[PDB]
Amino acid sequence: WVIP
Amino acid sequence: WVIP
Amino acid sequence: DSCIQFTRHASDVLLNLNRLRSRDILTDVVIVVSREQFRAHKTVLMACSGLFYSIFTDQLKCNLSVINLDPEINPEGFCILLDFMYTSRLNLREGNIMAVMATAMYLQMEHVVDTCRKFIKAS
Amino acid sequence: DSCIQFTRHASDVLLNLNRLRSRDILTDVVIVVSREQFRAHKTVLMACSGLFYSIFTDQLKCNLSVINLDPEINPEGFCILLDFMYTSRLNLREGNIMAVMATAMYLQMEHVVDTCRKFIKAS
Ligand SMILES: CN(C)c1ncc(Cl)c(Nc2ccc3c(c2)CC(=O)N3)n1
Ligand SMILES: CN(C)c1ncc(Cl)c(Nc2ccc3c(c2)CC(=O)N3)n1
Ligand SMILES: [Cl-]
Ligand SMILES: [Cl-]
Repeated sequence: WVIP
Repeated sequence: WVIP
Repeated sequence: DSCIQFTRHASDVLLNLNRLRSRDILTDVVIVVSREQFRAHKTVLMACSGLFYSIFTDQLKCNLSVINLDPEINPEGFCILLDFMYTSRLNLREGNIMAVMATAMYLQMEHVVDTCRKFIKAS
Repeated sequence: DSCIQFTRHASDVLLNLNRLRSRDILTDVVIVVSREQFRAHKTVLMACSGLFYSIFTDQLKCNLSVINLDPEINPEGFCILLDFMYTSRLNLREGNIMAVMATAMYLQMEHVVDTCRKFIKAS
């Protein structure tokens, strides 16, 4: 999971 | 396009 | 093999499937959650959820145009998860995280359940 | 928005759609190319091809279970492109590149046409  |  | 690969292809496919969903093109099922109705593509639901995969591989249920979820399922939690299925983006907030995790456990979306558990553990 | 994103989601969705194709699950169309028949999902075809997007948004053609391509289309070129649609992988070889480029131009798959032009220019 990432900060888009 | 890339070499997978 | 000796294939070449187009990096953005999967993301572009998903973006177009979401465009079809927003315009209600070739949607073949309505998911009923309490009073709320959500139109979608059976194949996308199966690709994202262990529960929908089980439902639509069943010889009788594969032909249903309407699926009613368990009355305990919250419509907002479902809406957030449906948006994730079509975009890879999860709108996870303090006020919705419990409803999102419970809906993801019911839908059998392992990666969503994993990030909810981690975010709850941190707080 | 304040969303989080799962990097592998789009690729995982496409991998599952290809698994459904290989098992012939919820395929809703047969594409006829000369004598050869190819089963697929209308939504995936539309998401990948400008030609299928035009065909299946048409109020009459959207309901067809069989689509016949132009007799000039080579079945091998089509098979390679169908595999690309479901995997992001293109089996481009010296012996098939002309048939692949011609099929991609007909199907309106701009990124495939672009890599074929570049590979031809190099040789
Ligand atoms: C497991 N299998 C062969 C398969 N083939 C095709 C599809 Cl569409 C599919 N989808 C599916 C099944 C289980 C789960 C998911 C999708 C997401 C998840 O967390 N569990 N799973
Ligand atoms: C252009 N548009 C709004 C849109 N919405 C939904 C879909 Cl499924 C779609 N697909 C499509 C159209 C044109 C082209 C492609 C897909 C691939 C391409 O090279 N050209 N295009
Ligand atoms: Cl997931
Ligand atoms: Cl393309």
